[PDB]
Amino acid sequence: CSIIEGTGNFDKCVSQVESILVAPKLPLPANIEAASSGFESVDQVFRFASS
Amino acid sequence: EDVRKNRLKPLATYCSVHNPEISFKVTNEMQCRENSIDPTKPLAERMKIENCSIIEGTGNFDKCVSQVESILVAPKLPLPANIEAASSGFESVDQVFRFASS
Repeated sequence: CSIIEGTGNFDKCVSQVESILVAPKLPLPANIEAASSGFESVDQVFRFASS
Repeated sequence: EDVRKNRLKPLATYCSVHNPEISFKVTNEMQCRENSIDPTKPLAERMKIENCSIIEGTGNFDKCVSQVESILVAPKLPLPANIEAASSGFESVDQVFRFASS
């Protein structure tokens, strides 16, 4: 990769943030503190605990 | 033959795809699969030792040590339901003395 080009597609930007940062396959590195409390990712927070 | 009076029952009940700790957490699913337990398959199939009818004793102690070592003491992934140990910084029994000694 040499250059990053902006496409400005918001719907594709949401779906990517979702799969990469919000709900990934494995938890994001150095998150053992979150995993110990019972949450691997951001999506798991509201699926297990709601208020 | 009693399913409850079987030593695998708590591990096979935990290692279930219907348990939110496996269906949502891939790390825990891989831990179960490493111990041959398939969480997708039914409970009877989970506790079942596939293609095995009789267990024969060979009495080899050195071979018995190397197996307990690779299976229970120092496995590839941590043994299922050990998030409490992993949080303190220990995946397995071998890691205890490699990180902390007294």
